[PDB]
Formats: sequence, structure tokens, C-alpha cells
Amino acid sequence: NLENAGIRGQYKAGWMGGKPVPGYREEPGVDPSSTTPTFAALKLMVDNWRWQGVPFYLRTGKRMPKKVSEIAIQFRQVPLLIFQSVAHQANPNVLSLRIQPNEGIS
Amino acid sequence: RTPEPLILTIFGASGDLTQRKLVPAIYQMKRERRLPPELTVVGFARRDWSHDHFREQMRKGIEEFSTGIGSEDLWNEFAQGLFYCSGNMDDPESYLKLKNFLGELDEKRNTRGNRVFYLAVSPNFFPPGIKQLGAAGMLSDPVKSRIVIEKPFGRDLSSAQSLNRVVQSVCKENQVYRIDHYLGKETVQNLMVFRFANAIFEPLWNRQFVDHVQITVAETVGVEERAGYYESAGALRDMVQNHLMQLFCLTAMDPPNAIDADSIRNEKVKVLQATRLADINNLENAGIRGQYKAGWMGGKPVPGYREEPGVDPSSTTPTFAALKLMVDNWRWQGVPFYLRTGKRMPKKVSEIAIQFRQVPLLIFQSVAHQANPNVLSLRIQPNEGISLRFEAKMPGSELRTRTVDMDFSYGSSFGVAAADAYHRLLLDCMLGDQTLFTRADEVEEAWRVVTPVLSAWDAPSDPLSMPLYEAGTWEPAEAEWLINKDGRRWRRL
Amino acid sequence: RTPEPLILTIFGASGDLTQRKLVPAIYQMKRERRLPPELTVVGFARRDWSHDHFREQMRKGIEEFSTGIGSEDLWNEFAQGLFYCSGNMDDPESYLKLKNFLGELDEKRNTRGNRVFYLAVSPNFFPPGIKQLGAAGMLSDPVKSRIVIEKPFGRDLSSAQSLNRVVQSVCKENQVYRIDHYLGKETVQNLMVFRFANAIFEPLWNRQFVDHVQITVAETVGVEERAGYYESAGALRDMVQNHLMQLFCLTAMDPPNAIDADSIRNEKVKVLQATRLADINNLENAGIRGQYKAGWMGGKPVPGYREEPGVDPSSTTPTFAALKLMVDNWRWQGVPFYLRTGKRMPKKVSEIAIQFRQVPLLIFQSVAHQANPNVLSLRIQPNEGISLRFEAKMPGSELRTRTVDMDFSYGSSFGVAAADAYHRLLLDCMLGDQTLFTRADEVEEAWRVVTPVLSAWDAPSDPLSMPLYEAGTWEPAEAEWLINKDGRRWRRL
Repeated sequence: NLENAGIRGQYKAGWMGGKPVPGYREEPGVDPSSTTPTFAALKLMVDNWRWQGVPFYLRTGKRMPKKVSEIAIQFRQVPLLIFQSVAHQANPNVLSLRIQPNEGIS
Repeated sequence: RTPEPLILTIFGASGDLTQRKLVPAIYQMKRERRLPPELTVVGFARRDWSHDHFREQMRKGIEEFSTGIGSEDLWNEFAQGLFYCSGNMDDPESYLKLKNFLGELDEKRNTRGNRVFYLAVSPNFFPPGIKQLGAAGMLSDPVKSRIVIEKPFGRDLSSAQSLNRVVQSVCKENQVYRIDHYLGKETVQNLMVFRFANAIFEPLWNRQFVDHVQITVAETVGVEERAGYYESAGALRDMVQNHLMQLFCLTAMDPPNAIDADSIRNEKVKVLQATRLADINNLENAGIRGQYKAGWMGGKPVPGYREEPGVDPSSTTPTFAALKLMVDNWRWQGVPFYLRTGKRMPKKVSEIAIQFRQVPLLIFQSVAHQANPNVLSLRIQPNEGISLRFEAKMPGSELRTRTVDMDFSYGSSFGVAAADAYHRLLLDCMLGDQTLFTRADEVEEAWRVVTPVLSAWDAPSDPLSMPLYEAGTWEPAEAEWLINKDGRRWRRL
Repeated sequence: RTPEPLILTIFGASGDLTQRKLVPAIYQMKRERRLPPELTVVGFARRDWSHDHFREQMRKGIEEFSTGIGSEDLWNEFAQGLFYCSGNMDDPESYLKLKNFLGELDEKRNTRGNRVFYLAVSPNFFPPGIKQLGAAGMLSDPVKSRIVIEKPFGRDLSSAQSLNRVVQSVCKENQVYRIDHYLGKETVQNLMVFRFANAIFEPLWNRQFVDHVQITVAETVGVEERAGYYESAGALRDMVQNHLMQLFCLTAMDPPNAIDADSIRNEKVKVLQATRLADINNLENAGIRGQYKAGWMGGKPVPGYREEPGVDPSSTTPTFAALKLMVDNWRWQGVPFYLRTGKRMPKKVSEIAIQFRQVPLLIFQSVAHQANPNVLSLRIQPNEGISLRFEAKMPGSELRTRTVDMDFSYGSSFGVAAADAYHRLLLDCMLGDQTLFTRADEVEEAWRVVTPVLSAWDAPSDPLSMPLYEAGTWEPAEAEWLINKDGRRWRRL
């Protein structure tokens, strides 16, 4: 069932920077009623002795709000929850690298 | 090693089971020249007996329920030291007479002023006896006085708390010995020395590898001439509170920092403080009960529970009791435990099984597309030992894997066997250390853990709704559904 | 799964040991339907043989050095594929004659074209033979021609490099089989399955639980025959590079991702690429020589090394070795690997002993105050199996530990061994699977590892500077000093 490991897409008319932006099937050269995708997403898995059962999610696209590039790693949750605190403690700690403007490690 | 002179003034009044269990045992122990040569025993009952009267009564008992007297003059020498007093369990004059008796009869060897009171009476008599002892000021010096309390210690949370509070006001701790269940020596020590003296077994006890634990005990006799007591009892109040909940604490305990008794008991109390029923809201996911009927154990048919000498025609007393627990500390998070017990099962096994996780990925394909995970299977009785089960290669020309195993038996590869346990417990009480005697916090903890299901089951219901199982089968079907709902299986022993 | 029929050419045949090493094996294979009835063999070399002479000599060989000829009709049905074509080793005309003979045999016998070339010439003739074989272009198609080169693959690093360069320029590195070694299809697969199918033995294999490993291989037979063969080699190109460097690779190898030969060989080379001796500058902490003198064996006198036929009474060829290798990767950093071998030692045995570490802190008391740590004892010699030793409890009223072990022998649950290793080797060569053979990189890396000690010991020195051990003692005391310099002792075995 390929519908569980990938979704295509295409961008139509909208707004980018306060100025109207034409859709994909309007550009000077493209053929109306096309099928070439623009947004792609996947879900890969690794089968070895140290990455068993940890899914990887990939993404890309065009005409998104801003340029970035991230590699976000998310860690598990603590076993005991004595410090229940507030907001359901739904804030697991992550470690994110950056390969775009404002390079750094956070 | 060698204890000190002492006076064993039994407070258990006049009975049959208590004397039959105690007097032959203490006589046998004294015969084996281990206690100090000179000792005294003081008799207390609710009747008038001549010295020769109960002397010959005890002589008849010991001759009937042992191998007789090893010597002839030694019998009279031992009997010189067995006296009987007069009194009751409520009269203040009774304790006054006992005090006079002791203060006059302690002249021989002075007994160094040490005394101990072994108590063996009907459970309802503990509060009056302890209150009378406390008001009378029998024991004041906390160096030579001890008090022993026998089973049962209670029946529910409130009674246990009340008894603990009452006994706390009279004297401090380090003097009460809540003897009842006996998980004898040469088992607890064996488990410690096997677990905390190797460097290849300790790093394999985490949520990382261990996936599943389960503990089982099983009997064969069922119900016997003790119907008078068992008529007001249950599996929950007979085994799950006294034996299984100590085996579980011993299995899941943290490594202690010293070999002293205080550290071990402290660790046991700490671990038995994060255990809870799996599904407290709905008892149908964490509890099943039963009652055996229409048996065929052995070569002859055996009658059912509701139809035998001494019964309640419409009763609901259980005899099988599963359970589920789930510790949630920093080390055993998300790992379930199962407890099972019952009566009238074929074999009398009592084991502990640990099932490890599967390998992260299967390079090698086994037979029938399935593999048997590794298992450590510490056995308790009979033939105590340790077993392991790993995987090897079938001698064929293809990558086909079977399961082999290795064994180890204590009896054959070490000595022959051991001795009785009651004498060991009495000697340990004599010496003055408390390694296996429970403290007064874990009793309350166990009662708190098992209270919800106890209250739910105690409410009377339809007598026709009790699940039943024929004597010979392992379990009723509901327990099978409980275990199978997740994807595991009872170990067919 | 019987391989397809084909024709064999045996270069340098009709010599010595070729009959007893090939004819009985192929005869037994054919009798056991291992090959189709379309199998033929062809002789070679220069002496003027005869087809009837070939039949008579083969009959004599099978009668004398095998079970027998079985049924006469069986030999009649066999005797159609044994021809001969005399020719010089370095004669291109004889090579063209061989090609014409092969073509005629293909046309008549209808062998379908596929071929395997077997080489059994003296080891000082590989370059000319390979070059002249490649001159005529007998090896063009990929599955049509496989060439097997017998022991040994050179002596020093330079000779091996030259041979590799010569081989690389004639045929693709997919048909050359270097045979070599003797580890069959039992031990290798058994060890790999045991390591990579359990969920307990894997996490305890890195550098934070293991302390050191030892690998022992011992024999009791003397130099026996082949004095000329031994005098030119010594026990460093005979048993310490062929055999003893396979146990190391199999023991210290990272897990693979498949089963075919590619992944296994790649992992083996990757492991072998990051090893080195201990003290390269000073060769006194990383090597000891030896030589066996006169002694007692089996209650009978046995002469020393310098009394056999053909050995001059001044030779310095070793018959004992001892190294100390060390790995330098992310997993085995700082754990020595003591190796061993020898001759005339008693109790022929092989072993792989792994010794774990001690516990962080000790709270218990040892009987001998030694506290022997746990050991795994993988065995390869007869009585194969796995044995592990841990601690238990001394019966009595005291806390002491005593070392006891489990056991599991392959000879009880199994014992039906496979055929001769040579038969399986030949079958695998026919069908095609390079799992059990060696690539070029492995050979070059082993030679690079052993180069310094070999060069140092090859240089001439004082005739009486060889440390000496009599026949029967385990080793000269120098090896004992090498192992005791750090504290860990040689395994008593």
C-alpha cells in the first residue's frame, strides 16, 4: 500500500510576500493539466543492529514560507514521571542541527 | 554460633498442634547437642496439671512423633527443667502469679536475667495478651527479652494497622519476631550469592533485555483436616500475601551496599513501594479466581470442593488466584509480572521464568519461521538448580536452528541435602539476629497492594457464577484468555 | 543440488600423494551420487604413461589406501573417463595439443563445455604455469574455468605480492581458488550461528566486560616425515599463518548484514586491517621461540629434534611460538590476544577461552581468597561444546562461594559428523561458493602482521641460543615469564 509511505502534491495560486503569485499551471512554458510533482515526502526505515525500529521522515518542496534546513533528533521520554508539573509534560527534549542561514547547534 | 541461657515460657496455653510442632522439635534440637546444656521451659495453660501429668503427656507425644529418646537418663535430666504454672489469659492475678513464679524459679544459674515468650494461641487473643504484658511491665530491658507472634498477623489493612499500633506502644522494635511464612535458609542466601557475585548476570536485568517474568506455585493435597481453619480463608489470604509477595520482592530487589540484615530489609521495603495492579479500574483485566470440583487425581476419582466432609453448601471460597503487577521505578519500567497459584494440580512445581527479548534482526531463518527466545529458569522445588536455553545449529547442510539447554543441580554436585527449617528458625530466633523476619512496614505495604481486588472479591454474589476447573487441569479458561490477550503463554511445566 | 557434469585436468599428476589424496575421494563421491555419471578425469606430466597403466595404478591406489573397489561392475561403469595427453610444462605446442584433446572430448563425451582446472604441481612452478595457461587464453568465459592453487601461497610478503600481480593479469578475480586451511563447514557455521542468534551473548562482547582472550592449538605427533619440508618452513609458515589466524578473525569480527561470501569476507578483512603486535621496537615482549629436545612420551623414550633423519645437528628452526597481538578499533581497544601453538606437547586440544572482569565491589568472602572470575570456553577439538563457570554457595551456616560450571557437549545431542573435509571442499569448489576460501587482501594482511618477528627470527645467530623444552613439558619458561609479566596466567587446560 504505497499510500502509507509517500505523498505527492502541486502548488497553485496563492500569496507569498503580499503580492499575488500565479499558480504552477500558468507559468510561461508549462503544459496545462500536467502531473509532475513538486512536494514529496517519504518514510524510510533502517534494518541493522543499532537503528531497528526508528523511522526517518523526509521532506522537501517549493514555494514554502521561508528557506531552512534542519536535522531534528527527538529523544524518548523519562520512565518515571514524578515531576508531572503542568501542560501534560508533553515537551520531550530534542537536539537540532542547522545547515542554513544562522548556522549552529541548539 | 552458640546461644545463651534462656527461659522459653510458652504463652500458648494448652493445645495440640502448637505443642506437637514445638516440643518434639526443641527436644530433637537439644538432643543434637547444639543448644547450651542447661535450659529451662515454663508451661502455661488454662487448667491444673501435675508435673508428672504433663511430663508424661509430653513424653508420650515425643515418643509417638519422633524416633524416641536417644538415652534413658537424659530424658529425666532434660525433664528436670520443665515446670507448669497456673493462671489464665485475662486475670491480672495470673500475670502476678507468673511474675512470682519466674522471680522465684530463676535462682538456678540466675538465667542471666534473660527471658523469651513464645506465643501460640487463637488469633483473637493477641490484643488482650499484649495489653496485659505491657501494663504488667514484664519486659523493660531491651537486651534480653523477646516476643514471638505467630500466624496470622491479620486479615485486612485496618486490623493490621491497629495491631501494629497497639504492639508499638508496649515495646520498641528489635524485639518482635513476626514469624509466619517460612522461606527457609539455603534459598534466600543462595539467590543472593548467585545474583550479586557475578559480572555476567547483573548487567542483563533491565527493561533493555528482560521482557516478561512469571512466578508459579502449585500444591496437590488441596484441603485437609484443617477445614476448620480453611473455611474462613482464601488463596489471596493464604499464599499471595505470605509467599509469592516475598518471592517477588526477592526477584525485583535492588543490589544492597552491605551484607547486614537492615540493608536487605530496607531494600525490600523500598522496592515494594511502586507495585500496583495493572488495570485498577476494571478488575477483569488483572484478576481471575476459581474453585476445583469433580477430581480424578491419581488412579481414583476425587470428590469436588463443595461435596466433601465439612463444607458450605452455597460457598464462594476461592482456590485459584492469578494476578498481574507492574513495577514502575527507574529500572523495571514497562515490564509485567504474573503470579499464579492454586490447589489440586498434578505437579507441585514452584519456579521463576525470565524471557529475554528477540534479536533486533533475523539474519538466520529458523524452522517454521519462528524462534524460541532465551529463558532463565531458576527452580525452587524440587531439585533446586539453574537452567539456560539458547540456540544452536542443526547438523544438517542448511541454516536450520534448534534449541538446546544446559542444567545445574545443587544436590548432586554439592553434598547430599540439607536439614529441617523449623529448627533453623528457632535457632536464629535464639541467637538474636533478624535476617528473614519481616519488619513492620512491608506487612502494611503488601496489604495496601492487594486490598482492591480483595475488597472486590469479598462482596457476595451468585454461587453459580464461580468459575470451576476439574482437579487435574492446570487452570480455568479465563486465566488462559488473560495471558493470551497480549501474545504470551503460560509455561507448561 | 548435485553439480553439473564437467571434465577435470590434473596438472603435475602421476606423482606422489596425488593418487591417495584425489582418487579415493572422487571415487567415494561418485559412489555416493555426489556427481552425475558424466564425470571424467585426465592426467598430465612428462613420464610415458599408459591408459592400462593408469587403470592398474588407480586400482592399486584405491585397493591399498582406501576402502576398496567395491563391486567390479561399479568399476567397469566408472572406467570410461580417464585419459592422458603427455606434454611438457612449458611447451605451448603441448598446450595446443591439450586444447585439441579437450575439444575432442567435449564433442564426443558431450560435457557441455564447463570446466574446472586443478593444479597440483610443485610450489616452485606457479608463475610459469599460470603465465603459459594465460598465453593460450583458456580462461575467457566467466562460469567456464576455475583454477585451484595448492599450498603454499608463497613464503614472504614480496613473493606473495609478485604471485598476486601475476595472477591478476591473466584472469578475473572470480575463478581463482586458493584452497588452503582445513576448517570445515561445521565449526565456522556453528560458531557464527551461536554468536549471531542469541540476545544475551552479544552485549557482553565489547571491551568493557571482557579482559583478555587466549587461543591454543596443540599437537603430539613429532616431526614425523617431510623433514626436508619442515626444515625450509618451520612452525611459523605452517600453523601460525594458515590456521591460527582464522580463529582470531572469527572471534573478533563485527556482525555482518547477510550470509553470502561478500559480507563475511569484507568484515574479516576490515577486522584484520586494524591489528598490530605489542612491542615492535623491542621484540622481547611480543615473541618467544623454542625447540623440543629428548624426553618422555607415553612411557617410552623419544629423541630430540636434532636426531631425526635429514636434519643437520645445527639447525635453528622453531617448533613453538607465542605472540601477543592487539586490536585498535572502536570496540576492542586495550584487550590483549595471547596466541599459542607447538609440537610434542601432550593432550592434543584446541580452545578459545574468554575471561570476563571482576565485579565493581566485593561484599562476600572467598574460600581460597582467590575469587576466580567467570570464563567462556568455546571448544573446537573432540568433545565440542560450550562450558561456562560461575559462583555458588557452600552448604552450611556460613557465606562462602565456590566455583562450579555448566556444560553442553555436541556429542550427546548430536555426533553424526559430516563427510571428510576434503569431500565438502571439492563439492563447494564444483558448485561455487567462496565463503570458505581466502581473498588476496586477507593473505597480504596476515603476512604484513607477521613480517617483523619472522624477519627477526630468520637472521642467523648463535647455535645454542635457542630456548629448549623437553618433549612433554608444556612450554619453555620464557613463555611463562611473558604471560606472568602482567599477572594473567596461562590456561591450565
